[PDB]
Amino acid sequence: DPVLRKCELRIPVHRRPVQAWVESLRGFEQERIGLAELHPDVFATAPRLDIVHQVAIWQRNFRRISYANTKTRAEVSVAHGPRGPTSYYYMLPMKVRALGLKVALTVKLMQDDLHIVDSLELPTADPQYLTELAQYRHWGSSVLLVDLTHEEMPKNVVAATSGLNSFNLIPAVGLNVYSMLKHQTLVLTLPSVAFLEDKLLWQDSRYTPLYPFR
Amino acid sequence: GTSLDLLRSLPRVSLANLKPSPNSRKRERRPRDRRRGRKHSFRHQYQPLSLRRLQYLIDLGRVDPTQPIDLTQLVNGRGVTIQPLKRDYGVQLVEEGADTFQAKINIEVQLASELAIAAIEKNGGVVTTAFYDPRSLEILCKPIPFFLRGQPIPKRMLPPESLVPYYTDAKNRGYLADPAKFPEARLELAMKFGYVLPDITKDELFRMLSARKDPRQIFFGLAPGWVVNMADKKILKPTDENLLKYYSS
Amino acid sequence: NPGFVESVDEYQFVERLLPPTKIPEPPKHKHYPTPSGWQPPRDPLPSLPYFVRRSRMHNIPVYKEITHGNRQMTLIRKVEGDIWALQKDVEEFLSPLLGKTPITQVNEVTGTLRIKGYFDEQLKAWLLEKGF
Amino acid sequence: YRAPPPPRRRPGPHSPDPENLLTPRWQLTPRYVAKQFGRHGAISGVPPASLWPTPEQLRELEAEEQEWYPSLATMQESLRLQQQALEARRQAREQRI
Amino acid sequence: FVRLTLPPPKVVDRWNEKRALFGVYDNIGILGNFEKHPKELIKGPVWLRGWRGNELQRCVRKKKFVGNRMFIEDLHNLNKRISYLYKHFNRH
Repeated sequence: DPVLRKCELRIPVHRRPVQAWVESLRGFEQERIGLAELHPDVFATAPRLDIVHQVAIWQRNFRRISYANTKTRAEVSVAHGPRGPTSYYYMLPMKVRALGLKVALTVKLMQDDLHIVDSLELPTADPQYLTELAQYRHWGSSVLLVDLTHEEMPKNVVAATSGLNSFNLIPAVGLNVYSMLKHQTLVLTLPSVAFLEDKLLWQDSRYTPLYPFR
Repeated sequence: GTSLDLLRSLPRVSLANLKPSPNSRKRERRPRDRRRGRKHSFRHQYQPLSLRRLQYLIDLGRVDPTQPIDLTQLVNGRGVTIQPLKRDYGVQLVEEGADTFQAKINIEVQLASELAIAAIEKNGGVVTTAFYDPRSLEILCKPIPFFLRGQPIPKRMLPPESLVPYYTDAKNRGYLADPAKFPEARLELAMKFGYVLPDITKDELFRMLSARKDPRQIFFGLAPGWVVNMADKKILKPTDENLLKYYSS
Repeated sequence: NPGFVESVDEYQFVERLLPPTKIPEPPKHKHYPTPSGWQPPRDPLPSLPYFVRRSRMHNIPVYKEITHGNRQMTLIRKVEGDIWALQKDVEEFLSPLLGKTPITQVNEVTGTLRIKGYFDEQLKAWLLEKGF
Repeated sequence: YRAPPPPRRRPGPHSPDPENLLTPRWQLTPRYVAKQFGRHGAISGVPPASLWPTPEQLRELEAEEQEWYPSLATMQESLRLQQQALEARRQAREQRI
Repeated sequence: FVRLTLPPPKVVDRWNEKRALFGVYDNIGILGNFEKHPKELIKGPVWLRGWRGNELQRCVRKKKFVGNRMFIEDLHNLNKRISYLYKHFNRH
C-alpha cells in the first residue's frame, strides 16, 4: 500500500510538484514504502549557494566573543593590543535565512543526500543497527536524524544516536544549515517536512510586524 | 532549468566548499609593511490616503467592502504608516483618483476634502469626520497592548477650540455638525456637481452605513468606560454607579 | 458584589478588530480589467520557455531604478525558465522602439535583467500581450 | 549524540516576592499588577474592581477634568466671545479706513 | 633561535559533542514561532548581550550596568580611561 502525500499548500500551476521516495527504518530492506510530493517553491528553488555561504558565516560569527585584553603603557603601574571583551554578534535578515535554508534543502535532495522517512521508530535501540542500516542504504558517513518534537522522540532512536558521534539526533526546531552541511546525508520524518514546509511557506506574504510576534 | 541537471552530476558539497560571492568583500590596507608605512507642532500632521489607493485597496479586496471603512481596519490592513514618535495628529483624504474611483461605501476620516466628499457621495458613499486625541488614536491603532496593561476604555476626547469650527461645520460633515443642516447640505453638494442625489435611506443597509458612535465613544462596537475579558474572549462592563458618574463627569 | 458584568454576545466587535497576517488573494471580478486598471495574469498562461511570476502583491515584477544619479534603469526580477529566450524577445521588442539594440546587463545568478533607461510602460503593456 | 531539549520560556503568571530586596521596584508597582491581569486575565487573580479608579482617585480625576478639559458649552461661549471680538475688530478697521 | 625538540603529537576530533551540536537551535525564532528571539541565546557579559558598540560605547555601557557593583579601584580606573578615550574620539 503506497503512502501518497500531497502538498497542503496550493502549488503554482506553472510549477510541477517535486517528488521523492518515502522510506522506513523498521527493516533493513524497507527502503521504499510510499511516494511523497514536495512543494517546488521550497524543494525546487534556485541554487543560490552564496546565501548558504552567507548564512554559514553568520552562524559561526554571531556567537563569536573575544575576551582578549592587554595593558598599554599608560595602564602599566602594548602599542596595538587587544582591548577588553569584544563580540561579533550580528543579525542577517530572517527572510534571507529562510531563503538560505530553502536552498540547502534543494541541494541535499538534488544530490540524493536527503532521505524522507515516515517515522524514526526503530525495532531495536542498538547503535549498531543504525550504522548497519546506513551501510546497506549507502548513506554517508555522517547522518542527521530529525524528529518533529524533542519530547516525543523515540527512546530506541535516542539510545542509538546518543552513542554515535557522527549520527546526531536533533529536534525539528534545532535544524540548521551548518549541521546539514556537516552531515553527509539528512534523514527527515514526514511530519517534520510538513512542519518545515509550513514555516518556510509561511515566509511568503510577510506582513511587516506592527508588534512583537509574542 | 538545465542548471539542475548540472547539480545532480556535481559531487556533494561540503563545509570547506563555501566561498564568498564575487566582490562581496573589499580589500583593506594593513600597516605591517611599507605600503601603509610612512604616511509646526500645533499644526496636525495629517496623513493622506489616495482614492486611487482606496480603489486599489477596495479592488484588491484588502478591506471588506461590506464593513464600513474604519481607520483601525486600515491599520490592520497596513494601508498607511502612523508613527506615534512622529507625533502624527491627524488623518486626511486625497482628491487623486477622482475620475478612476467609482465606488460607494461608508467611511470616516479625521479630515476630508470638499471636492472628494461630493464625488463619493455622488456614488452613494457616506463620509464623516471624527476627532481622535493623538494619544487616544495611538491606543486605537494598537488596542491589544493596553488590554495587556489592564487599562479600561477611556472616553474619547474633544478637539481644541482652534479645530472646533472645522468639526462643527456642516459642510465638513463633522460629528459636531448640526444634523438638521445635513439634508440641506447634501442637496447643496449634489447641486454643486448637479448629480441626482441618491437618498441614503433608500439603501437596504442604510442603518449599517449611517451608524455612528457617540462623541465620547472611541469605538463603534464598544462604549467608553468598558473593559474587555481578553483572557476569556469576553467584554466586561462596569456595574458601579459611581463609575457611571465618573463617565458622566 | 462584583463590579463587572461579562457577556459573550458583544465579543463580535473585538473579533473584527483583530489584525490579519496574510495578504488576501485578489477577489474574483465580473469584468476585467478592474476599474482601477489591475488585471490578473491572462488565462491560459503562455507556453513560452520563460515564465514571469507576479510579485507577492500580485503585481508585475518591474521596478524603475536610477543609479549614480544619472543612469535610469528598469529591472525584472521574477524571471523563470530560459532567461536567454526572454532576453532575445526583450531585445527584439525594444530594438525598434529604442532605434537600436538595447543596452542590458544580465544577472543570471539572481535571475534578473537590467536595462538602461525608463521603459516600464511599454514593457508592462508588452508583458500583458504575452499574457503574463 | 542526542541534542539537548530545546530551551523554553516559562509560561503563566509569575509573582515576584515583595520582601526580597533584589527584586526591582518597578516589578512591584500596581502598574505591574495591572499588566499581570492583562496577560492572564482571571488566571492572574487581580480583583477587577481594583482596576477601576478608587473613590479618592475618582475625586482627583474629576479635578483635572474641570481644571484642564473644558466642556462643549464653555467652548461655544468662547467662540461667541471671540467672534464678537473679531467682529468689533473688523468694524474698527473698516471705519478707520 | 629555533626548537631542537619535536612538539607532542596532537589529534583533534571534529565530531565531538561540542562541535557536533554547535549551532543547534540557531533558528529558534523562525522555527519556534518567534517566542524566543535568537538574541536571547547570546552568552557573555551582561552589558553586551545582544548589543554591539565601539570600545568607548562598550565601556560606558559596562559602567552603567555594573557601576553599583564595580570596585572603587576599578571604577576610578575606568573613569580615567574613559576621559582619555572621550578626548581622543571627540576631538581627534
